Amino acid sequence: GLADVAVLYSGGKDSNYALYWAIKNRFSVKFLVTMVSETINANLTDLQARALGIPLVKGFTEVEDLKRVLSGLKIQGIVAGSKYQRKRIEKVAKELGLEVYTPAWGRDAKEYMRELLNLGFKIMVVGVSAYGLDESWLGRILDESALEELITLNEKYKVHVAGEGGEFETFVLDMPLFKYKIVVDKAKKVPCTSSGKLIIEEAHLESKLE
Amino acid sequence: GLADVAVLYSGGKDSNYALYWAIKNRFSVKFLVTMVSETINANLTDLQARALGIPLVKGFTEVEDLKRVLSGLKIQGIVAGSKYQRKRIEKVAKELGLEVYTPAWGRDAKEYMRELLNLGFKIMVVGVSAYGLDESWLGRILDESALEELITLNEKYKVHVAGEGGEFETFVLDMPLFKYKIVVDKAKKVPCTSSGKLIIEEAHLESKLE
Repeated sequence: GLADVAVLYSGGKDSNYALYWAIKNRFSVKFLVTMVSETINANLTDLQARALGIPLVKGFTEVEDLKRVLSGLKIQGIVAGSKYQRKRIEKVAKELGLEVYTPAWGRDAKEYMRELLNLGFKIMVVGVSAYGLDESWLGRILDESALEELITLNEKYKVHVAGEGGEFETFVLDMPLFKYKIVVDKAKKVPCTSSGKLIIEEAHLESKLE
Repeated sequence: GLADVAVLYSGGKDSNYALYWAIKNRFSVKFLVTMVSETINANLTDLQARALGIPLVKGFTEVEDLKRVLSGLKIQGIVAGSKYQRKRIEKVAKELGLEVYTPAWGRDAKEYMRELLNLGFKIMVVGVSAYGLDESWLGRILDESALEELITLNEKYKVHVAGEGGEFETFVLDMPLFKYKIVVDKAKKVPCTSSGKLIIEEAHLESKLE
């Protein structure tokens, strides 16, 4: 009634952490909200929404568009997953008279990443844009072993261990809240620079006993 | 402000007609709502939502689930596309204190279908479940020629010219309101009975100059 909120869901580790945080903090998540600007590679959050059972609202566009979509939802606040993007979301939250939560902000990278692993988050690298991360990273799962490598790479090339700054993009395949697990069947990964993306061609949900 | 509504969108001719009717009647369509029960063949309405530019809300399940999703939207009514399904939607509309519009109801089949053609609706048969409609129908576009055949088939096997009763299912590829046209690139159509479905494997949007 007064704990009603929408979660800004991009399908990555931060969107999913913001979702987990919201539920564990007694918030009532009415909707996951994803914005799309001008295949299953585009409906990945849909796949996750199904696994979650939480209604997904999709808007199309970039700031005004989001505001307009949120304004049509009966919520008291929104949970968000750059450093100024924060204020851009606080701007719309204030203009719409909504509370804004950013559970994933000043958290220490190393600690943050370790917490996602203990919580049972299964994360896959879907994009890389940093020197010291060849295409080999595209498609790998982030486990304790992977985190250690990111820590090392950090102590050399100073790459953020949480991908902060476009270092790398992620997609959550599984989490305690997912009623279903996501499995990637076909993927195409596409270097002078250090730009690279993983295109999920085929994927499906597998029932979990929870 | 008081003309705010959601459209029950299944992606067929009736959902799209209900959308067209709503817009032309000065209604403010805040959301298209699709329910999914337990590839692009599942996100077809997403493809249409993109072509339309109208936010799409997806719920998961069947009547309670819909009610719960609608209750989280700031709308004054809903526009709907069996004969008792009507009352099932009027039931949730009343319980949620919302107006209910069914622009596609007592309309004469022949007239209705002819009106969709003049309005510029490009419709493809995606399912068939009636004697007198072999697999050949699966995937064909409904033009004046096709309507005439449905009229003939009606004057013989008495098959509804609008598919009323599971006769056939449809998917709108284009309409005056679509900013983009939908094109099917790959499709797989799957007879002792008369059951048959068309599975759209690959499709894309092509820009329109409007």
